[PDB]
Amino acid sequence: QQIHKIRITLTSTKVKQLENVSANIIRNAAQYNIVKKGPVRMPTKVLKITTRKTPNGEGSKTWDAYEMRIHKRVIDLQAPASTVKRITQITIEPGVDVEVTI
Amino acid sequence: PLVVQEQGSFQHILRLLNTNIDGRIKIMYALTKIRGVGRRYANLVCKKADVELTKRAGELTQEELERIVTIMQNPTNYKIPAWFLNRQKDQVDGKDYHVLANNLESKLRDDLERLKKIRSHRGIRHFWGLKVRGQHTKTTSRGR
Amino acid sequence: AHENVWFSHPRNFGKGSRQCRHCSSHSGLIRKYGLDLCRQCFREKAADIGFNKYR
Amino acid sequence: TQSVQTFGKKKTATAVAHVKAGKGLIKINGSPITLVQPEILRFKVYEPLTLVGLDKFQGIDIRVKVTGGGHVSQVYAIRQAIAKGLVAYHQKYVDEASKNELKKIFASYDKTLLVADSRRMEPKKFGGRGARARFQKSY
Amino acid sequence: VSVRDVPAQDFINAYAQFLQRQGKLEVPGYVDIVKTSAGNDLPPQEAETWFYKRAASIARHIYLRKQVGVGALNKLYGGAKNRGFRPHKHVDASGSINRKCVQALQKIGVLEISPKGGRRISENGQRDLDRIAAQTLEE
Amino acid sequence: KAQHIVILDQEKYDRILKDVPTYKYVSVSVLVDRLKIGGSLARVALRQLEEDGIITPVLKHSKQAIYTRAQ
Amino acid sequence: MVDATAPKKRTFKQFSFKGVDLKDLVEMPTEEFTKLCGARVRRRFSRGLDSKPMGLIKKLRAARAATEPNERPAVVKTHLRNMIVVPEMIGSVVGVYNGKVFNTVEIKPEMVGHYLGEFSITYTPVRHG
RNA sequence: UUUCAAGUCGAUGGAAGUUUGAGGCAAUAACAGGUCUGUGAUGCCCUUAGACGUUCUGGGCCGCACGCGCGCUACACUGACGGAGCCAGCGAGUAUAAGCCUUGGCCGAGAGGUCUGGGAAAUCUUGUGAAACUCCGUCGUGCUGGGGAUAGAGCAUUGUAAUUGUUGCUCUUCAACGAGGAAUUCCUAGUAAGCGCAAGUCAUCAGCUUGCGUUGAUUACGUCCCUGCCCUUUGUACACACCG
Ligand SMILES: [Mg+2]
Ligand SMILES: [Mg+2]
Ligand SMILES: [Mg+2]
Ligand SMILES: [Mg+2]
Ligand SMILES: [Mg+2]
Ligand SMILES: [Mg+2]
Ligand SMILES: [Mg+2]
Ligand SMILES: [Mg+2]
Ligand SMILES: [Mg+2]
Ligand SMILES: [Mg+2]
Ligand SMILES: [Zn+2]
Repeated sequence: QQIHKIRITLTSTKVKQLENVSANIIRNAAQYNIVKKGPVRMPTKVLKITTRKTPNGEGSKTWDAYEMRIHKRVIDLQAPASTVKRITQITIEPGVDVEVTI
Repeated sequence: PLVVQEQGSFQHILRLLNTNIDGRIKIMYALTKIRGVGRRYANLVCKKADVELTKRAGELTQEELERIVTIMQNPTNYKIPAWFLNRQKDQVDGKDYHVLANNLESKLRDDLERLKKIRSHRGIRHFWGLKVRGQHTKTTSRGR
Repeated sequence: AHENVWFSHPRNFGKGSRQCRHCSSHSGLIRKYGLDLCRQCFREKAADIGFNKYR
Repeated sequence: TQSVQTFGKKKTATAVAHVKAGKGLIKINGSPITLVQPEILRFKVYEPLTLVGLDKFQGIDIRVKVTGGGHVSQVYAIRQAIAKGLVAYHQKYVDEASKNELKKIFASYDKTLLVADSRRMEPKKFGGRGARARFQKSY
Repeated sequence: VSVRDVPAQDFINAYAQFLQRQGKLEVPGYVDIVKTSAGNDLPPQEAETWFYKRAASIARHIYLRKQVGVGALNKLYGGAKNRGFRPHKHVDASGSINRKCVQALQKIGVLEISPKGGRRISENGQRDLDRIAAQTLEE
Repeated sequence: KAQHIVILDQEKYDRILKDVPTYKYVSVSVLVDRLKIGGSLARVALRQLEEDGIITPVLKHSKQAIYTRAQ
Repeated sequence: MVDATAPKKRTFKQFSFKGVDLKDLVEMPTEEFTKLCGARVRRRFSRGLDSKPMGLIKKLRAARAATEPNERPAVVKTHLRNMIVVPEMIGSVVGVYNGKVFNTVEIKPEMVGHYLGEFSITYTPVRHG
């Protein structure tokens, strides 16, 4: 449980906090002499829901088109597991959730 | 594989199973005039009888004509699949059959009274001449 | 006796097998992404859930 | 060695052309261009060849990989990748005087040899089966 | 010379002739009865040779790819079904015909069951197909 | 009213070899139009006449066969 | 057409269902009988018979045992009109709900293999004018 | 060209020169427009134990002398089949469940079955090897191999349950229709038209919608002649505003 190629997967709805955490981790992986791979921009997923405007069934056939973009980024680090987890607490953000896989 | 000629051997009108067949139609599609014989069925009896499909009806000799009517009357004896047959798992004797020109409407009729005699729902609507398989009749089938 | 008859008919894989989260309706349900919400309840909660109109 | 890699595009079809120094190998997805299946359009990919003269391809070999789009849309993507690859090779490994000469003949014949068509499919709008078409109205 | 250097349409007509003249391919007994797809309405018009030509297409199609399954072969040769009044739809081909061809072809050679699914082309499969390409283009 | 002939007798056969050469342009429809033979019979006649050298193939296609006289 | 044969013989006609005559038909277990009828019937018995069809057969059997001067075996009424007629229940009379009334049907031998509710139409026929 | 102004029309360059294409949002008031059949949103009236509450069983919403609207197949050869060639994009996907997408192998003419494995997903289904399309053949102007209703018999899937055939497959049966009166709809560029594919509904069922891509045009780029709306002037005994 020393050095470890560790993958961190980042998913969120908003890109500013995703890129701030991504850049902050990359920045912290720079002053610490840790070789890094990323961030990798995964193809964004557009969750689309198209309903009818009318609560009843009358009028011109008009539709709403709601959207929910999901952006996913993975960053590869070469560091021991204790080091990577404390970086996550440094760059904790309410919007972005974090999962760590070895 | 070339144009060939013949004289006096062509037969303009054939009579098979008491049905008149035009002799200048290709054999695979000429036999479809016989009721109970579709395009799919005519393709196989010609191939089981070693009658190449490139021949018109009148081109055939008597030996081939009897060989075809023999196969149609005895399909299972010539490796014709059961699922390929017209009337399989027959109602009365339970064997696989293929009814033909002067027999199809007889057993189709016998099926109708067999439906009407038991007074099934399907048999009643057949008597009225309406659709029996649940089709809507509100807005379709208004001719006479 | 009665307990074996009351509410005995199966209520799975049907439209009555599910209901709206909000109004417990059976018609116009949305099952995409496991929403399980009526189309009318979705509109009044879409902004809260995170669905916005862009195009 | 002297290798340049380019791409041409149509609606969705994209053909990636690799132009290396060699004997003049010109293949479509690993197959010679003499056997494109849109036979009626075989001269669309022959146009970038016969316009300049086959002598220009002696020193270069071209291998393209075309994916996406449709049968016709792939042909226009391929012919663009070939035309752009020849120009990009001259600009990098030959004098620019020759590159401007080649670019002149292609453009004077058909703009789509070098310039990608910007047309994309219009989105469909509700109330009709197409982008502009609408459901038949009744009174 | 390779398979990719010869037109596909007249290569299959040449490989079909060899497989029939070679005679070693085992032909199932229902080839004169069955239709290729549930979407088809009639059996093949080339009763004596259709199985050979289809096996030639399957062998040639597998040559250019990696671990294609038998389910994918049904989709490839399937077409639009003629639903009477309902709109047309794509329907897969018959499973037995495709599975029998590759199985018949496996003890005659050219293919074998590949790792991670599908059916690869055999060590000898490249050797004899590339041969057929050469005896295709001498005319 | 068509009633095109589908069986080739001898009177029409030598009439064909005497008339087809004296045509500016022969095709599947030309044989049907003027010789009163059927379309299928027209297709086999063209494929043999080319092998016998009387007819030169201008263009080859499944749906259209463009032929001309060879003299 | 080779010829035209028309012989036929009087083999002492008795009702037969798919090669099995009435004498043997009646004394078949329903497990054996279902093996020679249509696909829909064969699927239904493999899917498992719930208690309702099995309970009705027992009552239909008892109703026949009620009378032994050989007259009609009295009626058992039921809502389960998805019942498949079996040779065991030939001659019994059942009242099958059509939503409002108990339509009375007599199980003829030729009715076998059909749905029990198929002989009690659920709608009164339309009559214009 | 123009009041030399706002602008407009041509070229050149340009990826893009129609607001670059398309949408989302969208003013001041208003309609007795539609919904209390989306709401544990509601006021009032009715009912409230033989319920108009709720539940079980079965049927109906599909019922058929008829008129009308939104559509799908077609009336053939610029085509049907039979083989062969073989290219997209938008998306979705599960656990002790109550069962998701399902490749690959093995059975089956098919529909489909079975055994394993991958995927909570740019990883696997999936390059969704889609259909039109292209090539080579059969057909040959024929209600014909166009067209596939109607019906008989049989084989599977889902579901407690398929009868009033859920749907799929096999054989047979093969009807009107031979391009459609008066009228009337949509549409200006990757547009119209075809052509399929995905998502929604969904245990099963898409001739329906919402989108997506493949092939891909003719003809204006003008006017107020018809039709609708807006503005100005005008008349008014209307202002609950001509439904006066
Ligand atoms: Mg009755
Ligand atoms: Mg499959
Ligand atoms: Mg095909
Ligand atoms: Mg007689
Ligand atoms: Mg505009
Ligand atoms: Mg009920
Ligand atoms: Mg509408
Ligand atoms: Mg075709
Ligand atoms: Mg299931
Ligand atoms: Mg006006
Ligand atoms: Zn709701």
